[PDB]
Amino acid sequence: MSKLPQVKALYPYTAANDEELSFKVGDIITILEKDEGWWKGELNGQEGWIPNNYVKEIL
Amino acid sequence: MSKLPQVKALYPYTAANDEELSFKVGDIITILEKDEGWWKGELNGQEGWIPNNYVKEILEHHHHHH
Amino acid sequence: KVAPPIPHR
Repeated sequence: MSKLPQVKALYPYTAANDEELSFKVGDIITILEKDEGWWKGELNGQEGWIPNNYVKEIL
Repeated sequence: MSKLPQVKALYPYTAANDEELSFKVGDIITILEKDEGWWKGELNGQEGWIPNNYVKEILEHHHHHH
Repeated sequence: KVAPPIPHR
């Protein structure tokens, strides 16, 4: 019953380290936490940080 | 990235209040936190507490062995 | 096909 933000990837991203989350264009990611330019996302059970300019918020 | 635990719902459930999360049979819920009896899950952008005897945690091969 | 009771907690 809390809504989490969800976002759609604009571009593919490859994680640069173990704390980041890789993703492909089109992937819908749920956001769990925000720190400035990086947001902590969850996608198919995998969690990690993503660049917030690579995604767009869903309505 | 790190893999969070996932669970599959064995029975449907209706949230008794806004802190709880409703779900249907077969739903795949990602677990954010475990308490005694109640786990905090996320499903399709909705987050809330679920009764942990309504679900069965999916076997994974990194943090368990037998 | 009976749901169990929720954890009394």
